[PDB]
Amino acid sequence: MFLYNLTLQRATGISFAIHGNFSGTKQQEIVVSRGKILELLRPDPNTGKVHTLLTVEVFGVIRSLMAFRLTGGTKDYIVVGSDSGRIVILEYQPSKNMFEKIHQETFGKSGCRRIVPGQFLAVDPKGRAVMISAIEKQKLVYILNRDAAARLTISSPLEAHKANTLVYHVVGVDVGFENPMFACLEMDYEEADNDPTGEAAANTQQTLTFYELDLGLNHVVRKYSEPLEEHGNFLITVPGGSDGPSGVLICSENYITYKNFGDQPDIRCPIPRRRNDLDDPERGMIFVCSATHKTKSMFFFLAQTEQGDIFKITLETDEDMVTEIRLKYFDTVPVAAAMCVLKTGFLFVASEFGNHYLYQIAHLGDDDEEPEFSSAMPLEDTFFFQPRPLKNLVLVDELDSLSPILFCQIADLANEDTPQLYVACGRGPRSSLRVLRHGLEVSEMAVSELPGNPNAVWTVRRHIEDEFDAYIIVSFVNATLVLSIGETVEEVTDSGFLGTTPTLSCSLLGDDALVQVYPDGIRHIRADKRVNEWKTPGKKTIVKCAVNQRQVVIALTGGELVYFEMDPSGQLNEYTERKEMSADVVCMSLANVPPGEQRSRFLAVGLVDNTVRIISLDPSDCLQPLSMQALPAQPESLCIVEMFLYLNIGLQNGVLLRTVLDPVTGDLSDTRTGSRPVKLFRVRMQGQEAVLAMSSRSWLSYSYQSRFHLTPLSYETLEFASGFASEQCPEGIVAISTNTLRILALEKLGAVFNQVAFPLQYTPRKFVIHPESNNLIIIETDHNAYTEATKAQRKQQMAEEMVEAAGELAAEMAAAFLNENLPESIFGAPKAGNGQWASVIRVMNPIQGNTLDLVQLEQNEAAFSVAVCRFSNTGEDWYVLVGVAKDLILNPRSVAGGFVYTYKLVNNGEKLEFLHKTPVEEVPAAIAPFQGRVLIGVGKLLRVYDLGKKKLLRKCENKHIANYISGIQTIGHRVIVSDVQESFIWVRYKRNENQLIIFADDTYPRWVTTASLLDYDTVAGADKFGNICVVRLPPNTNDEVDNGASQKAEVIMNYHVGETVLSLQKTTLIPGGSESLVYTTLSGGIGILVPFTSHEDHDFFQHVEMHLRSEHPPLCGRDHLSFRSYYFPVKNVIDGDLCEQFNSMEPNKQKNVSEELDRTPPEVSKKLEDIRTRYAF
Amino acid sequence: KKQDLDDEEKTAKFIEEQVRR
Amino acid sequence: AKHHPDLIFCRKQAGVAIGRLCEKCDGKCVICDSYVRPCTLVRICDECNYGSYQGRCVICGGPGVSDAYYCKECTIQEKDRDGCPKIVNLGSSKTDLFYE
RNA sequence: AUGAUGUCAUACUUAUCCUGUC
Repeated sequence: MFLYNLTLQRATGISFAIHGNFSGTKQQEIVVSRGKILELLRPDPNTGKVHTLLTVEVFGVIRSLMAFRLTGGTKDYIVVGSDSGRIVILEYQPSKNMFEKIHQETFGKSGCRRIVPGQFLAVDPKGRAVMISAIEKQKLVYILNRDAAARLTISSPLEAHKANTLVYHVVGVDVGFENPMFACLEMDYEEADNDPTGEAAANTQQTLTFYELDLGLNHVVRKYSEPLEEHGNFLITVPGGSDGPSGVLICSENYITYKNFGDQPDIRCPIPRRRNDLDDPERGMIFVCSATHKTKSMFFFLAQTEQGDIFKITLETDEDMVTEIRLKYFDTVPVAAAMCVLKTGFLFVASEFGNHYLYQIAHLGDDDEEPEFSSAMPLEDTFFFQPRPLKNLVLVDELDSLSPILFCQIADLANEDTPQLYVACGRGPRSSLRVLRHGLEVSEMAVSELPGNPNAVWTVRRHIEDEFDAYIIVSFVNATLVLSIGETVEEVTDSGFLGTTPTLSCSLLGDDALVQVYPDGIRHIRADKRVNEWKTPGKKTIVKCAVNQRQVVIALTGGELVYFEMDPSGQLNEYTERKEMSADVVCMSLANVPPGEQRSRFLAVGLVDNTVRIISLDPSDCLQPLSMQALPAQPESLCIVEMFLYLNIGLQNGVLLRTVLDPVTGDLSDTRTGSRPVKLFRVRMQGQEAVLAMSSRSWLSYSYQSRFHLTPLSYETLEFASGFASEQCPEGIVAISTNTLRILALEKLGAVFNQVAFPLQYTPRKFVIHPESNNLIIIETDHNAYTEATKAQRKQQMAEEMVEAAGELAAEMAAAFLNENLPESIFGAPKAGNGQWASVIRVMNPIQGNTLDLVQLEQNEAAFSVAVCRFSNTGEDWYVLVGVAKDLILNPRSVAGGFVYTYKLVNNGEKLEFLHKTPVEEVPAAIAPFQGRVLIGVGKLLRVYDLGKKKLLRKCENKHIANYISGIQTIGHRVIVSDVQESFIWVRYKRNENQLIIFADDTYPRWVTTASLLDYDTVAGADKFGNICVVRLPPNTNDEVDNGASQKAEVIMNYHVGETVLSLQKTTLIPGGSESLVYTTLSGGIGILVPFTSHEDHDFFQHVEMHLRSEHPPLCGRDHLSFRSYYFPVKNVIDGDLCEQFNSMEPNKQKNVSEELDRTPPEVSKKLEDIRTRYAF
Repeated sequence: KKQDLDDEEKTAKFIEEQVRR
Repeated sequence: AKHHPDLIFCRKQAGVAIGRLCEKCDGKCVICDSYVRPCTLVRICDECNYGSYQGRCVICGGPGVSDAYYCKECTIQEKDRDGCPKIVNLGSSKTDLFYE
């Protein structure tokens, strides 16, 4: 079983985000750091949207991302700290749309070790040196200096290790071109490890040590060091030198203390909290992230707290020292992992969970009534900051991507044939039920019904220099309608077309002249009021036409071709010859003229005899055949386009065949576009020439980084389409529907999979699909939370305690506190507690966004498993059994008891009625039907329970589990239970004696998170360490039986995906293709594993991967085999993402790899695209 | 490779047909 | 190595000085002491290459001509990411051979 | 009947090494 892993949707969760002039121009870029891929974003200052400029997979876990620039430079570098033992300096090359590695020096071994540097990386603000240190006992500082040819060069690194010392966070000090210092939070654990009494473990606070790097001595030494009052989580580098005083702000729990080095006194300020907070008072408050905005006049800081309270941090200072720290709450934001303050009022909010946000710095945060707690302001009591809406920034854009690794069910719940990916993703109040469909979002800007039966649509501008269209032509069956698009589009008659007849084509020939194509003749309309007519010769009529930028080809009846040439004086000149064809013309195509050239060379003409022929339009070989190509069906439409150009041709059936643009016909490709005639329409998508198909599904083909990408439209089918450009619609497409006109536009680039999210209340765990009701039953449970009735009781207790102060008693803040309900999705969820939880069961229809029913659990109730099936003792009534736990949290708090509630699923799965709630001694984490009964796994006890009138009667029990049953997949004959730290084992259930016997086990333990049965003896399971494994039972294993087990199961496939997988499903993503092992990720990524059908193709893919591992190394300095062999060694796994870089790599290296593979680079591209077309959308 | 390639083309056929459905 | 089990390496901090190999010890690896599969170049320490200590061989210690490289078997075994393997000590080798 | 220390040959390995000098 040789498989081939492929990525369908990249990871959208960002772990780090930097801002600066990475492109070397005045525009600032946003370098985002995903899980296993690097991303370069460029926000539009006019449009307010963030576009992905580049996206490259680093094939490794990047743990640090920082930017730096030398003195007097104009471009910011990119320092990337990954899990490898090498430091990589990257320099994005715009003149190539790729990140060029400047330097790469190895420092240690691979892996996320404690003694391996790469976890922390600080850069100097002057760009003189960079410091990379590990979590403990390792620290290195390399010097960066420019060469004579302005090239960045690195020197030998300086070792600065310290034994038995742990580093929390490091940051470089802002020095005015002096000796650079690197401040970091240190903690000596030597005394705590040599004291069994535990006295040395207590009273051991963190010590802020500032290590200075002597440039004259070429060595670093710990110059300054001072202990702190409390433990710190992160630091904030204050700019010094000419702009502000030097120093750093140390963030801590409920306190902030900026303590500069030297004679500067320590000034501390407590963290302000929200007024009348519903959270627990015993829990502290720390900062989550911090942003710095530096200007020539002054500088400010923006740090978000644990509740997402973004406060505007300001520091009053004297001539040489700091006076006080004045903080003020700017607005309210979600929990963001990184914040980037850009120029011209732009704030990028990269959320740690859920969709991201990009608030633009609107207000300065000052000049308001908001109370700004100063550092000098004494308090013995913390400035209770009020939760005021962010009235200083405006979300310019949102990157709501993936970061869940929760649950996903890929099924065709809708009426369409293509299955949708119903994936519940989110965290707490930001959770949502997103149904992902592979398509494209169409934004209908205008829609108006059209009389009669329209057959075509056209849009021609007034001038060649005009940036927008001016005339819109609608061709009916017996006439033609022309409209003028000036933001008030109505019926127009003075255009000069005189549409009393249906029109075949309408475009602009000259710079300001128009050309209309009719079967009764040709009509030329210049800039002035002049009509140049050209009637058809004889009684024949024009069947088809082909217009261009400087060419006009027309086809009459009987295969009579007529060529018209555009004179440089502005007139049209007909050809001196008429070429005849062997059959009638059914399709004609004319490519656009180049800006350098004056005319097009190739002209495609489709015949009725199922054959395509190319005709040269040069004056040397005009009306001469160039290349012929047979077609399996009658052609319907043809269109040639650039990106290196290819000519597409659509047939009358649901299939189309394309060919390259050359003097001879080269490679060919085809796909089932169908039960509809495939028409070809040219469009402008993202500033590039794209093709728009007209069939039962409207697919838009567009190339993306030397790789084609064609997704269908998520709308109704259309008959004709044309590109549109106006002031209201800058980039749109006018599509003609059945007796209706619709002006749509494709704003979002949803080529991967478009999603529609239905929001939930808490973090979901698993979802169940009802067979008869066709609905979704998802349970949303989250720890450290309270229920709705518990929150209402806490609010009532707070309102009772607020009136207990007896303040003149006469002040009623309860009417403003209890009535005002703050949104948990926007202003954060006020939830706390150690053992408290909040579970909620809700049944919602997948077609709509509303929920049919909702069931709230108890206060200390937390559901972990859910199943919906029927009982053998009962009739056809589907029962929904959901197991919950009582008093649970983490490993320190041992689980108390458990319960299993039963639902009736009344009104054909529209309402749930609680029948019984059977308790349990252990927490149930497994519920699955098995031969009319329900298998209940509570802890390490696997019990088979039956349906009872009072409680679930357990008919069987099995205590052979190692630690705890985490998952259970039941085959028709056997049962496969998945342990927590042990690998899954196969167990046979005897129906005669009601005794479950384990007949197979595994030899290697793995922290399994999800699994799926591939066959009767082969099972594939995920790993918590970011790997994927597939175990197959041996054929000599005896299921009838009575270190741990005798029969062992061999692992036939193992591959480290690098992301936490929690959902696996083997199904067909597209009808007609092959089924693949589609897997989800916790970082918002979707992947698919496809098995190899041919041994020669598998060997070719293995040779291509072996060539690519030597020709294109990863940018993170790690090895591909070492990344694939992180947890388990690779066995029959081919990474298609590394093979996809052959089109993005160098052309000479691609030609060398193709010569080593004895093929062509387009042949290798076609062989790579064939597996994707066979296995994916 | 070539013989397989002949087969490969057929393989493509199935997927294309699937798309049509 | 092979040629000498009592020899000790320098294992100092890695600098920017590229290592070199003598004409008598050309092609031989430093750690693996092999002749095939060169994958990574040899980097010398800063104190090991200064003045008259520059341009000398790492293993042989004589006049270096060509640049030395590490074996691919030592590169895949992470034996090349250690310190500078400059031969500092010289014991039980080329001592009694000078007398004869 | 192993094992022990012991004076004394004999094979084997290290791709061991022969122009080194003030």
